[PDB]
Amino acid sequence: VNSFSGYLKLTDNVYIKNADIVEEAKKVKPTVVVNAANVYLKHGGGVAGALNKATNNAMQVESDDYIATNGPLKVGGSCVLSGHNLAKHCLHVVGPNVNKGEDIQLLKSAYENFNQHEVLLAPLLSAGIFGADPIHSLRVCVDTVRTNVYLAVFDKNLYDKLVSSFL
Ligand SMILES: OC[C@H]1CN(c2ncnc3[nH]c4cc(F)ccc4c23)CC2(CCC2)O1
Repeated sequence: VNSFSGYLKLTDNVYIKNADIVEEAKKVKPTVVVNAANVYLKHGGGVAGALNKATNNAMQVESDDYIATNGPLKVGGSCVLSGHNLAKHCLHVVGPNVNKGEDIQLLKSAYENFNQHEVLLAPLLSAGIFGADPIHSLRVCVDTVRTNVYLAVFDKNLYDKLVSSFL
């Protein structure tokens, strides 16, 4: 039993809710919140900008030190950093950004990072300003992630389309 509330169950291990991931993280304090990161960990907008703003820019400060030491992530890759006031840990995952021309096949690799964590609160990778079809992202999630994932979808209209079209 865990503390996630109000989710619709899609499969054995995937759950979904119309929610603001920032507010959801603030209330649940999950072990892992996933950020929709880019390779430079520049958290300017979308989910990343919202999560970073909620940390009062501490996420960005930590991220800048990470990049200065380690260099950029790979598209499809991830790193574990602090969850600050939102979670124990933040798993920064880089899905492909269609608006930069990156290969959508890398979306499966991106979701594979979730399998290293037993339970996660996450957004749909490559959705929103990353330009992929969220219906496709949900399908890849369900077909790739085997650990327990709680998906937060900010847009109510999109949430209803994802549920109604789910096979
Ligand atoms: O940029 C659009 C991208 C963002 N995503 C999110 N998902 C879950 N929680 C979210 N909280 C936020 C707070 C923000 F200020 C900005 C974005 C989010 C967000 C999923 C979607 C939005 C509909 C599909 O796309």
